[PDB]
Parts: sequence; C-alpha cells; structure tokens
Amino acid sequence: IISKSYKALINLVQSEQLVEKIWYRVIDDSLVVGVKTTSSLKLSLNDVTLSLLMDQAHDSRFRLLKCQNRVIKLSTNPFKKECVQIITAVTSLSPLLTFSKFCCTVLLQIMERESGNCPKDRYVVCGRVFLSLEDLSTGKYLLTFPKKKPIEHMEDLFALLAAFHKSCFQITSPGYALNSMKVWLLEHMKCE
Amino acid sequence: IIKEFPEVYFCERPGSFYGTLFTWKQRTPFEGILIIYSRNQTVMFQCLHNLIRILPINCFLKNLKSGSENFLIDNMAFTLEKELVTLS
Repeated sequence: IISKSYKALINLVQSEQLVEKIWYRVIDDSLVVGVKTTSSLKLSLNDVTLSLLMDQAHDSRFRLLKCQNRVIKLSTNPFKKECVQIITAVTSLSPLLTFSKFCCTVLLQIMERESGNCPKDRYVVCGRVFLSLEDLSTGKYLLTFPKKKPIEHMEDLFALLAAFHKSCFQITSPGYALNSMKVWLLEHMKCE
Repeated sequence: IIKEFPEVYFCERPGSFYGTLFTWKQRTPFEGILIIYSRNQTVMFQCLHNLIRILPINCFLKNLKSGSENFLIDNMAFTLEKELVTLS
C-alpha cells in the first residue's frame, strides 16, 4: 500500500527523455555535477537550474547547501552539425563529508519565461549522486593534474569548464591583421 | 623529513596528498600529538580516513581547537594556586 501511494503522489502532481545522463567529478574542494540534455529541452525558451538536495538521513542539521550553475555549449567537429549543451552545478565538498559519505539527489527545474501566467514549471529528478572517501581514495572521480593530461573522457573537460573561472575578451586590431592568436596558443602556450 | 626542522614531514605520494605537511610530537610515547597543514579540508579528511584505517582499535583521536589537555590543566592549576595563595 505504501508503494501504491508513493506512485499515487507521483501521478498526483503530474515521457520523452529530457535528459540523457548524469556525471559528477571532484576537482579540488568542489563537486561538479553535470547533466547532458537532449533536443527536447530548449534553453532559448527555458531557464533551467540544477539543485542538489541532501538526504536528511545524513544531514541532521540546517546546512543550507548552495550551488552555482553554468551552461556549456560546445560544437562537435564544426571543421546538422551536432552542438552539445550541458548543465552543471558546482558546490563545496568539505561541508558534506562530515559522515564520510553523502547521497544527494539532483533536481532539474525548468521555468518558462514567455508565458507570464507562470504556468509550466516542470521538474525532473535526474539522478542521485553518491560519494565517499573510500571512492575518492581510489581516484575514479577526482581530477588531479599532470598525470591526467590526455583527456579521453569528456566529462573531465566539462568539469574543468564548470569549476573554473571564466573570462571572455574581445580583441580588435584596427590597423594590422590578427594571425598571432593561433601561434600564441600553439607555440608560446603549447596547447593541445 | 626537512633536515633543518626534523619535526616536519612533507608528503610525496603523487596524487591528492602531495604538498601536505605534518608534524608529530611524541610526548610520553602513549600520548602523541599531530598537526596537519593541508591545502583544503578534503585532504584533511582524506588523510584522517587513511590514518584511522591504519591505527589500532583503542587509539582514540581527538580534535583540538585551543590547545592540548595537559597544558590547559597545568595552566588552570597554576592560576588557581596563585589565586588561593593571594587569598591566604
């Protein structure tokens, strides 16, 4: 009966997968959790966020848990053509490893902006992230520099693009041309 | 070990403990005291986990905010002795 009534709640509030899948990394003292969208979820039309919720079984106390959110668009072999939007959340770890362990739940909220009725505020529980010190001690989710240079799991890249400080500059040469940039990047900075 | 200061230990294990310093005063070789300088607290938890896994079953850790128990008792004793001397 309790199972029946859980499902009853779920259908009480309420098919096409709005979200592929979930992944999480740890960088230094940040948790980066990210989820990779699908064609159906249009970030032009929908403000999305990504909250994390602590299991109160672990969280005996009123720690507000905070999360900063980025969106990440990367184009896939532009040199139709596949884009990749993903959605990511960054928080501190050390508040959460008091009990050696924690199991957050990952909640994707969606609020439309066009319709001023505040009508369609969907939500999606996309997963559930476990961490433990026994996991980190075997690596397996950490990002630790140089030995893990050759990036062949792209989640590592999206974690670095979510955690890190982002700044965007525009460059204008009004009286020369601009071909120093690929050289500055490949030779002086020795970029892959 | 740093030669100049042989009470300081610099960890060389090459992932997630590199650039971590300890110190270890073994006063009264039952009752020692350990200080962990780390670059965040994830490493302090990752280090205490690895230590608790190694230690005996009876080895009782304890955190110190504001000094060691023996020293605080000695301090309280001296202060009370002076006060009672002054009242005598």
